Amino acid sequence: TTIKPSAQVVWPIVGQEILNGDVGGGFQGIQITSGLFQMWRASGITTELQLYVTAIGALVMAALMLFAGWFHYHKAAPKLEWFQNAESMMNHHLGGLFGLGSLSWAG
Amino acid sequence: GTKFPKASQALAQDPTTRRIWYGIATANDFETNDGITEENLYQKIFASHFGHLAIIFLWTSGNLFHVAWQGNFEQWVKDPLNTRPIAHAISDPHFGQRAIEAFSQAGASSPVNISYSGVYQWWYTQGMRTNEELYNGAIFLLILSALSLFAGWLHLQPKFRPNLSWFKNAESRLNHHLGGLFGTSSLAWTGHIVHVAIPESRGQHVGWDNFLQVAPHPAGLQPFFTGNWGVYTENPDTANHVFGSSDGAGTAILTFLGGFHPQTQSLWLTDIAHHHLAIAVLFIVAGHMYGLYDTVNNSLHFQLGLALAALGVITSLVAQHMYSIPPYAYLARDFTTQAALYTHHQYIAGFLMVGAFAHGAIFLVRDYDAEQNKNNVLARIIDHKEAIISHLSWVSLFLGFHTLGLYVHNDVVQAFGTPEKQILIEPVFAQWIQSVHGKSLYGFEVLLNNADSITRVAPGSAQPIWLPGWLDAINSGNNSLFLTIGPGDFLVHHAIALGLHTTTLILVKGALDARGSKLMPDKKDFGYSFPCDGPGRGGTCDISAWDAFYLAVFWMLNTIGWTTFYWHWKHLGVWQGNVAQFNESSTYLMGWFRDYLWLNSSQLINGYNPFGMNNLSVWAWMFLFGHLIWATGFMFLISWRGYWQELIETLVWAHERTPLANLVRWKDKPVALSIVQARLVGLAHFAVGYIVTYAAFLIASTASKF
Amino acid sequence: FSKYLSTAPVIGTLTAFFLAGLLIEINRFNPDLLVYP
Amino acid sequence: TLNLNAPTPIFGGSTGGLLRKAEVEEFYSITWTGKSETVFELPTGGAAIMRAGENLLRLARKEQCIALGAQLKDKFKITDYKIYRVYPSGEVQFLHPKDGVFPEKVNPGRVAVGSNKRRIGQNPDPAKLKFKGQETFDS
Amino acid sequence: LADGQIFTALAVALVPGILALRLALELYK
Amino acid sequence: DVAGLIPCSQSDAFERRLKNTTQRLENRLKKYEPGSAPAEALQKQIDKTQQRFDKYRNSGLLCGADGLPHLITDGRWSHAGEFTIPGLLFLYIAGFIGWSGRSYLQAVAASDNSTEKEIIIDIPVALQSVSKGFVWPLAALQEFSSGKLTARDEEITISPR
Amino acid sequence: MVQRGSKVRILRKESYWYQEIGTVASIDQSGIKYPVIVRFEKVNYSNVNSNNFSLDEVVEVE
Amino acid sequence: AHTVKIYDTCIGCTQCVRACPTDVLEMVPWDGCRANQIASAPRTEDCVGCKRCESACPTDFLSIRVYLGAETTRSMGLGY
Amino acid sequence: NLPSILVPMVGIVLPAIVMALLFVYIETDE
Ligand code: CLA
Ligand code: CLA
Ligand code: CLA
Ligand code: CLA
Ligand SMILES: CC1=C(/C=C/C(C)=C/C=C/C(C)=C\C=C\C=C(C)\C=C\C=C(C)\C=C\C2=C(C)CCCC2(C)C)C(C)(C)CCC1
Ligand code: SF4
Repeated sequence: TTIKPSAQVVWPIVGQEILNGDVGGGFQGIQITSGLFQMWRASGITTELQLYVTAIGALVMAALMLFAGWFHYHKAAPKLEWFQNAESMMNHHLGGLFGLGSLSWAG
Repeated sequence: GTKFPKASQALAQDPTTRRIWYGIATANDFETNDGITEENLYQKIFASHFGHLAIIFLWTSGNLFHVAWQGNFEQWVKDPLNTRPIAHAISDPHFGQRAIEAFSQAGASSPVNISYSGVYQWWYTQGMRTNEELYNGAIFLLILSALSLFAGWLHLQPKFRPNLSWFKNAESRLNHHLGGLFGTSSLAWTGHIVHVAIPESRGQHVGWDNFLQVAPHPAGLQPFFTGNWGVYTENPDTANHVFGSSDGAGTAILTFLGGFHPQTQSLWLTDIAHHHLAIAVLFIVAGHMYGLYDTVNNSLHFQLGLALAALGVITSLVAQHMYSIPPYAYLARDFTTQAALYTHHQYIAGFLMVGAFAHGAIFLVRDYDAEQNKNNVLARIIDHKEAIISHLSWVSLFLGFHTLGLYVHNDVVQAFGTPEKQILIEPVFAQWIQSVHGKSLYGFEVLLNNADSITRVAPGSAQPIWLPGWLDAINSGNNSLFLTIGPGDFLVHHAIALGLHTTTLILVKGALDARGSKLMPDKKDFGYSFPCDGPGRGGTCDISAWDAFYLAVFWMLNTIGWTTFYWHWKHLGVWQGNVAQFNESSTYLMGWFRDYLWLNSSQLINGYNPFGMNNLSVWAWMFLFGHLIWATGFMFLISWRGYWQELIETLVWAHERTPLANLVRWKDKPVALSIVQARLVGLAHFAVGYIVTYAAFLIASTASKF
Repeated sequence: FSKYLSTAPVIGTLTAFFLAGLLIEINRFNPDLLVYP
Repeated sequence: TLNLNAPTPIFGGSTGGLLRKAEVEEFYSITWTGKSETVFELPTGGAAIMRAGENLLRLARKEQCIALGAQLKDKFKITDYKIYRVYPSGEVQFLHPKDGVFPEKVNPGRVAVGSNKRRIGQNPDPAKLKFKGQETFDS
Repeated sequence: LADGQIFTALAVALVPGILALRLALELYK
Repeated sequence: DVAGLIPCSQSDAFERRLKNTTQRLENRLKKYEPGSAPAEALQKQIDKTQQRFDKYRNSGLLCGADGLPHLITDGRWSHAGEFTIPGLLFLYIAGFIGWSGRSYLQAVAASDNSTEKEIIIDIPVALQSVSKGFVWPLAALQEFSSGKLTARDEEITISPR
Repeated sequence: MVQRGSKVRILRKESYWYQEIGTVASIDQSGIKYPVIVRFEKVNYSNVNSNNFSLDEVVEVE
Repeated sequence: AHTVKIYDTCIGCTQCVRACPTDVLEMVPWDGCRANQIASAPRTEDCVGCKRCESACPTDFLSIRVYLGAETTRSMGLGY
Repeated sequence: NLPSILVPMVGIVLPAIVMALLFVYIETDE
């Protein structure tokens, strides 16, 4: 309640280190309005070690998506009829992406 | 098909709504009428001028009549310091009971408007004291308008129609206007001041009923012919003198005191009299004196553009000299009308100057004959036209990048808690001039600040007697005669400079490219105003000379805005005796946003609210009114014809297919506004809104705190 | 790829990254330079 | 001639077509032979079906008849479209092709209307033609 | 002012009122 | 004292710009722990103001009524560091950027495909131009005297008149 | 007399390449007006590099 | 209606003629050579003023020029 | 008193007359 949600410490240069304001506790930074502190508290995160691996886990997921984009155009590109399968794509995103995504997040 | 418009048969055959709009626009454009010969053209101009003159006469008769009938001139004359001048009565049936109690101000029993035109302070100085002298002015101007209206009709009758040669007889006109119109009128105005203005300022009433009996000077008109002119510089008025009475009054009628009367904080009437007498002599002598100059004489647009430029320059001059050198009694004391008078005349001046270049561009497309114009100043400016435009482009860019850059620099540095890091340049060249004129504040100590300098001593004839009166006023911190300036004034002056150069650039490039450019080599064949030349050749929107004026109207408003924004905020501190607010906040733009616009809009924005309403509800409504019509102009400027023409087609369809409405029909087919029309309509809304918004704020913000 | 680095946006960004970071390091060791002493 | 009446295509629609201007002055008609039963976009909305025909369509502007006539030559390669403009409440029969040959092709017997025997830089100044009945572009 | 001076001024203003109509219908022709 | 401006070492208002600045930060330091990381962040911030003001007193700047340093551009040699000395410092760097890109485009235009060499930057030709840009006040003088700095107005493309 | 491949400068004031240097593509060997086809390195607003001129609008800068 | 003039710099490319949406222009035999063709404007009463013709002309500065004039039902492109 | 009579004449009645006079003048024809 009292301590305001803050990130983004600003470097000690020409005077923009006045943006690192008295935000709460023993910290000086920019008070953020993104809701990430209330979102991570709802997710259960209590230490910054759990925030650290999620940042590493997002970078390997970024490289996995970047590898999948290279692979599915340069190396193994689907045909036109694989894209026009709308009924299988509706089946899979409803069950897998939306169903198991809300099943496992409930887990 | 139809008779309207009479002036243009091709518009008259247009079956759409465009006909009416264009028939209104192409109406006072006499040159483009059907069958209009050169001789017929000039006679129409002349007569139109009489009509305009009459309107001017009727207008100032209406200001006299309404003041005499519904003002408080007689009450004001008694105590100019505390009486609020009344413009006219308020008769708006939509008012309620509490709103009538709010506008029943200035000690009146009816709702009325507090005047801000300064007419009370102008009429007072001339010698008017009672309402009956005001009414006598209104009836006289009614006759002069009727004399103007009859004359216009008269000089249109066969036996009295001036010949073509008479209108183009240039040398005769300069002699008669400088001699008569300027000279003898100025001489006559000297007559009014010594015989009426000066007597009424000394408590003696002089009117038509007695002026032939009383003398303006104890033993006047024998020294005038015998050369003893110095007797009229006898005992002036003392510093103790109270304007409008005989206590401390002198008898001089022509003097050279200089400075301002200590009570009214304005020029001495006797000093104004000598000025006009001298000016009269100059014009009467100059009036006995009377290729490029022939092309001035055959083009009405060239003359008008120069006459607009000449009027535009001196319109700015009137504004600059009236705030620093107050010429009307108690006009320096009423701060709101001094704010109104500077802003009003500066905006007019901006329109005239922009208009001057507009009619100049019209001359180049419709009147400039390039074969009959070779190897002279005109055809040489077109010859290196790209050099002139490119340099004008550079100065604008130069001025702009750096003035905005310093403001952005200061803003950041002030935002970060370090005001000491700002870049503040002292206006040393300007502060030098003030010391050259006598301001002993900066201590530069050369010319009229140096007490032994030749300009103050003048050992040739011992002339320099204007110096005592002038130096007292320029050194006392009680007026606006060469106001103290600092870093804030430096930046704005370059912003104003940026505005004057960029506005001139748009107008100069438009005029010099009016006849043609690479994107449109035959531009002159399409006239001053045409939509464009289609999407070909890359795109040609806003390629006509008219469109260049159109873009320049945005820059002048911005320029005159920065001028008026500066004048108002600076004087605001000066009038409150707390000059520190402007001096420290004007060097960064957040100061102009927090301490000028937001701060001074506190009362204005509260003219009416959920708890009541005060005497500023009108200005508060107008303020919102201005914002809405400003923003309405953006609609025509951003959205173009095509969207609307297709939308209108669905409305035509809908009307024709709906019973009980189908039954009736339009006589003119509905169509979207034209390409040129929309620019004009958008700009007109924008600029009416621009001025109406600032007028509401300027008047209400200053009248609230004084 | 070195041919790609000579193309105008990427060669116009890293020198804009260099000319910025020059002024970032200059204002870091030498702060508050209004005038030449 | 116009061969009115001819079978209008099987359409049934278009709010956006042929309103009160048509009954007072100057509506237009385009007549072609469609050698199939295909669907084609209209200038108003899009479908009708082209008849075997003798096909005929009444349109509002001459613009829409060439914009439809460009579609029959592009998509369906039937270049025998014949636009018209009607009798008493209209003006002039047989608008296109006026010489029987398409206007992009040269045909002997046509006359040069609207020609100028100069360039545009050789056009005189508007000040030279001030207060006169002559035009700056006309020869 | 007086009440009779007002109606005197509206009596004078017909002379510009007619002469403007006489000029404007002459400027139209 | 050129416009009524006392120097900043003698300005009593410039000293009070120091007094409220360090009072706004020592009150900002009163709530933190003395050994913490925001403690040394404000103490390094306070000492940046002390190196700000003590630089501005000894530099010979002119403080007005508000207490801020003002710059005097009429250029005098007692106040040359405000505008005159950084003015010559700007023009060399700005002329180096100008004469490099002008000489680069002249070298590029006399080639096969000059248009692609505005997209791709030839690092030999660009480094050849920055060698010609360091000597721009000497190179432009002989380019102007020999007459190949400018073209005549019959060689430039020009609108119809 | 201007041959093909020669460098000219254009005297036509309404052209985009007025007072600019171009090279001739070809000369038409008949009595057609404006036979001199000059090809330019600069494109105009219609992005075309060629135009027809007469002999009076070209010179022999070489 | 609008006026459409054709200047003597025409190279008979037919591009303008094939750009016009209302069939205002056509190619006609030239007598200066009896070999080439020049553009013409025999139906200017149907010209809407779109300027598609000029945008198709290849010559450096137009051989066909459209000067917008008096507007009519046909020229305003009204279906009503 | 005369304000109460005149400002609905030139505010309501007289603009209704001149708009009536200008509208018939526009849509007349020969
Ligand atoms: C344009 C880019 C953009 C950006 C930068 C943001 C930024 C943010 N979003 Mg928002 N979001 C966006 C677009 C964007 N949003 C759009 C278009 C939608 C509608 C689909 C959302 C829906 C959304 C929700 C529901 C939530 C956020 C939240 C947030 C904040 C936390 C970041 C986070 O990782 O939460 C991670 C996201 C969650 C924890 C919630 C995800 C639950 C949703 C329902 C999953 C839906 C996924 C599915 C594929 C999309 C629907 C497809 C369907 C139409 C077929 C952050 C401010 C969160 C917040 O408010 O923080 C306090 C939050 O709860 N966003
Ligand atoms: C419901 C909105 C509304 C309306 C209809 C009015 C109406 C009026 N107010 Mg206003 N007023 C209003 C709201 C309104 N008020 C509000 C909210 C306030 C703030 C509380 C005021 C404060 C106020 C003040 C202080 C005064 C008025 C006055 C007036 C009267 C002006 C009489 C006049 O000369 O008109 C004639 C109108 C004009 C001369 C301007 C119109 C110019 C036109 C539109 C420009 C275009 C001309 C062009 C050629 C068009 C052709 C016209 C042709 C066909 C005739 C009129 C009755 C004044 C008054 O009492 O006068 C006796 C006055 O002094 N009002
Ligand atoms: C005394 C000086 C003077 C004279 C004699 C003229 C005369 C002329 N000008 Mg010029 N001009 C002038 C000054 C002058 N102007 C100024 C000061 C400017 C800058 C604004 C211009 C800029 C200019 C341009 C760009 C053009 C002219 C044109 C013309 C010609 C036709 C005007 C016409 O019929 O428009 C018709 C009149 C109107 C459409 C007036 C309606 C617009 C007004 C401003 C609306 C006002 C808004 C509203 C009523 C406000 C109400 C208040 C609100 C709160 C409700 C005519 C020769 C035109 C021309 O082609 O010349 C050959 C032309 O294109 N003038
Ligand atoms: C500038 C001229 C002007 C004047 C003098 C007025 C005056 C009036 N308006 Mg306003 N009004 C105006 C312009 C004007 N309006 C404009 C431009 C708008 C658009 C913004 C409005 C929008 C507006 C609305 C929405 C309303 C008014 C109302 C009123 C009346 C309030 C007091 C009242 O009801 O008395 C009590 C007296 C009566 C109710 C009867 C008075 C006489 C009536 C109007 C006519 C009687 C018929 C008569 C025999 C013949 C008709 C006259 C006609 C042919 C000229 C007052 C008479 C209110 C009203 O009552 O409307 C009628 C009202 O609701 N006005
Ligand atoms: C000193 C001073 C000052 C003054 C200033 C002045 C007054 C100046 C002027 C100036 C001027 C009046 C100038 C002129 C010029 C002109 C010209 C004519 C120029 C030209 C140029 C050129 C030609 C360029 C070139 C180049 C180079 C060199 C390099 C780069 C590139 C380029 C190309 C850009 C002041 C007060 C501010 C301050 C103090 C100091
Ligand atoms: S319609 Fe608009 S976009 Fe098209 S040429 Fe005219 S101004 Fe330009």
